Amino acid sequence: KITPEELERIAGNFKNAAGEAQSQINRLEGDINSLEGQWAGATQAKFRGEFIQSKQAMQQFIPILEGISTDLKRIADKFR
Amino acid sequence: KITPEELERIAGNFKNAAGEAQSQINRLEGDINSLEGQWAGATQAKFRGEFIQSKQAMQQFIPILEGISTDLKRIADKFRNTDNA
Repeated sequence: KITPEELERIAGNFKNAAGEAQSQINRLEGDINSLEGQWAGATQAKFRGEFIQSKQAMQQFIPILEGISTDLKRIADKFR
Repeated sequence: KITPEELERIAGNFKNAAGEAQSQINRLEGDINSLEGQWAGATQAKFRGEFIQSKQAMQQFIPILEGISTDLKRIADKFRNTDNA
């Protein structure tokens, strides 16, 4: 019942979901980077909360992505 | 106590984790695409297990990735809102 054509469409949907995650990481890292020279005084206090949020999100999501990539790697490796 | 420098290192590790996932889906999709020309003449039953497994893997992770991307978007949006206030 499953055809490679169906799997192709699904793979594109995955590429898009992963790409959207990449986009938001890049956006967040850009925001963080924009503060590099400015982390002092009122700026520190202003963005402290966002920094706490960012650490907690990124640190927790790294291993989820690693599990995903490892799973796909194994599937691709064994794909006959 | 969190600094932009600490966050940058974490962010790079996260970019890499996401990039690696993109790399592996590209590998798998290349494998899938390469099967299309021979599909009509294949013993298709021999592919069923790996097709079911790969379909499950790809589909199941989509809402998880969407949850992650939405979560990050919300933080980036707050950044924008805070900065604009």
